[PDB]
Amino acid sequence: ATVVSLPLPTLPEGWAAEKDFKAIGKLTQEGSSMRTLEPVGPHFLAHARRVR
Amino acid sequence: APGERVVIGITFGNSNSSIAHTVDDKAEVIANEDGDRQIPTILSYVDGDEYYGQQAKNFLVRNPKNTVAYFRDILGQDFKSVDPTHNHASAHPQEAGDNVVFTIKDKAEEDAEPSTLTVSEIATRYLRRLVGAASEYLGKKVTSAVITIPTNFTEKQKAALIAAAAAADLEVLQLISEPAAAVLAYDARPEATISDKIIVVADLGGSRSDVTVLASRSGMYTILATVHDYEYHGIALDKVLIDHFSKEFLKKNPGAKDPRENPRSLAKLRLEAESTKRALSRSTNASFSVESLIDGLDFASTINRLRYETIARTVFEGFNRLVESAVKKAGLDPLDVDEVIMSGGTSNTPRIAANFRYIFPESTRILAPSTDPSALNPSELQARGAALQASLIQEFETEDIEQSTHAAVTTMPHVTNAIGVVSVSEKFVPIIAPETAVPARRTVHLDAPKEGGDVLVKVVEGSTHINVREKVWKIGSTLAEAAVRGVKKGAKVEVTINVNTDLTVIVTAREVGVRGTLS
Ligand SMILES: Nc1ncnc2c1ncn2[C@@H]1O[C@H](COP(=O)(O)OP(=O)(O)OP(=O)(O)O)[C@@H](O)[C@H]1O
Ligand SMILES: [Mg+2]
Repeated sequence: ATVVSLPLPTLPEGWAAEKDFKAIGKLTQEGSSMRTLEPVGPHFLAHARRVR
Repeated sequence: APGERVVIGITFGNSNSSIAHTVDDKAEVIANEDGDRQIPTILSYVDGDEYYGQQAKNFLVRNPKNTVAYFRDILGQDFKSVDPTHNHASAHPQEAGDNVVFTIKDKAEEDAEPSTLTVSEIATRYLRRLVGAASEYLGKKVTSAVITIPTNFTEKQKAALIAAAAAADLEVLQLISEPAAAVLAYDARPEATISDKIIVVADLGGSRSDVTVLASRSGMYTILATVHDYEYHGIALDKVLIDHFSKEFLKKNPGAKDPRENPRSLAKLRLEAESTKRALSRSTNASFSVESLIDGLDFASTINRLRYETIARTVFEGFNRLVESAVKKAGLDPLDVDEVIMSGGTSNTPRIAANFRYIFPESTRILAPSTDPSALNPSELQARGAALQASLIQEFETEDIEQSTHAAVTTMPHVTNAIGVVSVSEKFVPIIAPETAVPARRTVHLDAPKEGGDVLVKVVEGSTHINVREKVWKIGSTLAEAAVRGVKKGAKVEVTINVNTDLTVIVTAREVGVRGTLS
């Protein structure tokens, strides 16, 4: 978990939402791309283990 | 059988080969009978005796027509695709049927017909010696192996290599790319730290050079671009020394014949030029001498590293252009690169590492013996990675390994832009790096406001932009807005982003909770 020495914005007055969360955007298929991994390393074998 | 395999890692190159295994989960490269860990990929026959490695390399002067070299890339190729340039000083590859063959005298009798051997047969005989050296050192019979291959190995070449190894009684568990093995050699060390890096692997070899740009997220590698070059390499470096000392020879001995025109003299020049070249990687001065070079004349001279780097500058700038080409080919900038791993025998040159340091910013880590204290021998990276991969899969069934490599497992969506949170002061903080294969999860800890209280977690998209040069982030479309109530003064706010295979984004911002989902 990366520690970053930067401050978060103070919440403006009069802002609220259901459970303090507001969904604005989402990811699209245009925002991604199908790439191929190298079948190498323990972390890939763990991924291949989960997929099977 | 899976439970009773004796596995090793093999690197099988045009110039050299190497073998490695793992002791206590650490890769170690094996030396063969000659004490070599970089074993020349050369086969030679004298009086019916088979020689390989350095002993075979020594016969390139006296016994060229019965020596086979530079045949790795010839495997699984049609004859029309063969480049015989580097074979000219040994057994020529010729066309026989639909196979590439070499004609050599491998029988003992002096009046015996020379044998005609396919390149696959040459590879098999060579792999027997490599495995044989590994088995002798291990005290056990090696049965299986992981072998590295270039990224432009055709499927026909992959089959030929597997078939050649099978004829050598060697089971190939998996073929992995040469760059990914180099990355694994570092990442699979105990002291290594997994983290998102854009990695450039510069594989500087003898007859070829390959530069590969990879995105490394979550301990998994994705190749973004790759370039190949057959003009700038270690052989080209041998040539600048051959030309340098031959002109000194012709000046010292007026009227004598040019040693480059005599094949026997030129062979002696190659062996000594490569030896002088390697010495210039360990010392600032190296000697160059050949007893009876031509016309019975001896020659002895010297050269310092400074003079070598000057006459070899054209080849060195070829290595620079290769690396800049690959980074540009991936749509990246040198400011986008985090690590530059230098691989291959030519990557031992101190000046090449210093040149790459000038190409990339100081934040980029140059993994070379002369530019980083934690670097590994550039000639051992591929063999170490193959041994590390072999030890991981040595208990797998053959069916499990094959399925683990099918497109359904290797292919998955990579997020193009970054996913992060907006920081304001009275700046974009990246959480999910660009080109991250999903599923993936990252977490950051940010500072709260001066006193805090209600604080806004604004999750947005991000893109890198170069300003004239400096890399900055540009905030794009906004994804979500969450709130944390009553944050302490000076406390840190933890923000987590999770992307699923479905491309669904789950957001969590609990300080040490609020949760939200973007379908
Ligand atoms: N210490 C050193 N300093 C400089 N160059 C070296 C050193 N050691 C080896 N080389 C060079 O590296 C080249 C071989 O590198 P490597 O063994 O990675 O090639 P390969 O992959 O086996 O062959 P190819 O690149 O033809 O497939 C040779 O040209 C050799 O002269
Ligand atoms: Mg190589």
